[PDB]
Amino acid sequence: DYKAFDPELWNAIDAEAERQQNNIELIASENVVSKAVMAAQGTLLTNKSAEGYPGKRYYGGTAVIDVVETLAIERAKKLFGAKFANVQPHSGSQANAAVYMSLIQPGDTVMGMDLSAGGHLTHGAPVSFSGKTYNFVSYNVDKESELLDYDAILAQAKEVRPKLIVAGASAYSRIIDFAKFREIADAVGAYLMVDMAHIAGLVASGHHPSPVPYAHVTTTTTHKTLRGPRGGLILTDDEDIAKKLNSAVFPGLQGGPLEHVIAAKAVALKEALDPAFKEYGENVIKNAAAMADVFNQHPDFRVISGGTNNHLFLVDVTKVVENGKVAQNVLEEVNITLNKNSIPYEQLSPFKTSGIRVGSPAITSRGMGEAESRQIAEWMVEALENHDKPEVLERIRGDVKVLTDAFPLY
Amino acid sequence: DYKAFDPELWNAIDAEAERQQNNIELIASENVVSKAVMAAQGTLLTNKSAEGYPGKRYYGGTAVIDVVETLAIERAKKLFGAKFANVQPHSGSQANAAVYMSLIQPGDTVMGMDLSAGGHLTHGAPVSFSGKTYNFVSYNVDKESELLDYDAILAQAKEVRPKLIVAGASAYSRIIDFAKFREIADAVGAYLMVDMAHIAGLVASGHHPSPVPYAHVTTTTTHKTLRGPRGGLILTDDEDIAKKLNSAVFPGLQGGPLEHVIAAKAVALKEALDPAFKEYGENVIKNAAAMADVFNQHPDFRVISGGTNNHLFLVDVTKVVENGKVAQNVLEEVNITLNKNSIPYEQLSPFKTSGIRVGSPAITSRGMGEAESRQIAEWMVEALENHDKPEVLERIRGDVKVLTDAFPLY
Ligand SMILES: *[C@H](N[C@H](C(=O)O)[C@@H](C)O)c1c(COP(=O)(O)O)cnc(C)c1O
Ligand SMILES: *[C@H](N[C@H](C(=O)O)[C@@H](C)O)c1c(COP(=O)(O)O)cnc(C)c1O
Ligand code: NA
Repeated sequence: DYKAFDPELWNAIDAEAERQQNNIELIASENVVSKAVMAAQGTLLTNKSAEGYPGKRYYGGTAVIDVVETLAIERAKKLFGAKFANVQPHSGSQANAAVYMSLIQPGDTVMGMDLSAGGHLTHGAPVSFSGKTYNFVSYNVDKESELLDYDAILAQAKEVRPKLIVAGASAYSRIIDFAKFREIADAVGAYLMVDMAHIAGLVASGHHPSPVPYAHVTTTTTHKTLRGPRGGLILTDDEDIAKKLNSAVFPGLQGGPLEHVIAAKAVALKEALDPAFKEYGENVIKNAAAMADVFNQHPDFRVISGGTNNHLFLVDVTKVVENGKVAQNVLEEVNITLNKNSIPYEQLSPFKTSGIRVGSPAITSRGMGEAESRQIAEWMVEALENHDKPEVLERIRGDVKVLTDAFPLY
Repeated sequence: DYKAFDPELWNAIDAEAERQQNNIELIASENVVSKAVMAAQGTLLTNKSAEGYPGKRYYGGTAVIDVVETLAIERAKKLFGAKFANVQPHSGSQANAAVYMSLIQPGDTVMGMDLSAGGHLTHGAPVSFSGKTYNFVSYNVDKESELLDYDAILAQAKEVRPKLIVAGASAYSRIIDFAKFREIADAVGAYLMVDMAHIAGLVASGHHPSPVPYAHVTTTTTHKTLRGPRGGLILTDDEDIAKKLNSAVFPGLQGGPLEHVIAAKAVALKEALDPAFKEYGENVIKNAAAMADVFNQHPDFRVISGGTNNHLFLVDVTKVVENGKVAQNVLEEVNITLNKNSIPYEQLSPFKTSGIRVGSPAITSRGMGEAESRQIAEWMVEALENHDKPEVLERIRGDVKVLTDAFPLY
């Protein structure tokens, strides 16, 4: 029994297992993976150096590795309807770096969604390799509707003439029109890359239209709504782009891939291919709308864009508490975790923000329904309204514990 | 029961466990990690997004994650004697990229060891981001001795004027003088980076001199001789460099770290801090030298630099078989896996090579000693000498199964 050797590490792991059980997880990026996904990434596949690609490895004794990686590739292709897939990127960020490396050059102009409106760090932040290598120029949402305006974006693309347009977001509640993004790209001879990290599970379940037919390349995390292990994935229908993508991932950016994690990708993709996964996506949408509807109806809260068609939404909380940061800290005291989040045209410090971001996937994976989602959102309103009344927080904490005890994590 | 849901995947994982058991693994980069290491990266730590650093995370619910990551940081600093450690890099390649991003700017001149004498792809290959982003100039070993010639490297550095010198290798058998590399760097006003991936377990065991007091920045994999999970690690004594490295890893190059893998790093680093790790390192050295001695004494084979003072060595096989690829294929027939390898000043195609690379770490971790290591190298000589006699290969394959049955993998 190995755990007696290292009690400080194994006690910390027991403490994190207890924190996840005793926590209402509303961070829109989080999920609860299956025991099968965890077991695959705890295998002796970690021992094998798999530099290269199936049948084209730097080393031998890789014929079983090749079967595992090919299952992950074949499942990604089947699940997303893509002719090519690369399952080696270590993360979403590495996936994105490989696509930029394949399609554009340093100094090339790129349009990505503004970081205040849900663009990722890797879509042009100045502190990211993305903004350091490439000239990123943001598009935003409409100032009043807080929706993407495909006319304003086309007009801006004709001025900017980007080599590449990046679509996809971390904090956008509405359906992104990939057919329109491809039209905008075509009108200026740009590539279109879609980073579907937040929405890949909903793409896989049928609850969000797929970018895969419209983007020259689609990137995603295997984690978030897809409910996989942490890692990246790249999809394309173009055979010449596929060759470039493969070279960019290895030996361009990475070395040996994590074949234990790729086994876990292959596990998670077979789960998403199952009819049960459609049911998962349905509850994800229902649960998110139920929570959004509680803030919509309360007069002291505005849901950004007025609602959600996906797993998440933002709330301006500044009427009820000073900033998103305070909202986060308060809800932490009743064992509800979400994050402070900038809202569109954020006016406060990015360290404070006006917003909270809420998602349904993790509570949905714990088997919660619209009733429990509505209930969680009522608790959130009540904790924020009573942020200075310690014995009200005390009481919500107790009510939360009855709910978590009722929906065991594992 | 989860295995019943996906037999194709779980059959392949069971087959890799049995393949690792029934094969003699001599790939110098491979090892057999502990049950504790595999179990740690199979935990529900994969469900927690930990963007940022301990005490300074993007999201809440990270209090326990911070204890796990801080354990990995403190155990790295203690084991390698460094004032700072970063345990987030997904891989050795991502570690190296963050160091270049910290110390130099695109187009700067870098010296790195020649890919034929053991330099990694990330040490300037033109197919790597390293050779595409930076102006790499390679240094070699001496043609006659096959040893690093620190006077010749000094004279080249004074001509080339690098901003950065990278030392460390994947096919060099002799003790590196890190004090000499830092004297060379200081003589030309360059940074010294040491990638100690191959030798890190021998630096930990006390069998190889540490680069940590001499390199501005030390990179490593947590896998290979250190016997950790697949990932990377960065060390420095310089507080200003540490702040740059941290910002380069995240948000510079990566997003969210793999905290389940970081738990596994913490497990491995505590294993390497144990007095039994010194005995491992001693057996690694003795077992590699017992294999090298078989090839040294045999007239048809030559060991690159005449032997080894670490875990690996290279053998020119071209008097017995056409090329290293042939030698790798023949040994695979008798369930011995190693890799063809370029030898210094390699004349054949890089796809063929003159050489094989042999390491001791995997067989040492299985409990094998010097008598087993010698028997293994006698079987390699016999199989290469008798490559065209199927009845000989059949017999060695049967003798190899008696040896693997006697030293079970787990
Ligand atoms: C995930 N980013 C999440 C989010 O949900 O806000 C937080 C953790 O930043 C993400 C990624 C992540 O790539 P990683 O695996 O390197 O961390 C990439 N792309 C998008 C769109 C995204 O939401
Ligand atoms: C590992 N290179 C080895 C080798 O043994 O030849 C094989 C596995 O390519 C290695 C790395 C690898 O980084 P990774 O985690 O990105 O694959 C980095 N640096 C050195 C010196 C090294 O040997
Ligand atoms: Na190592």
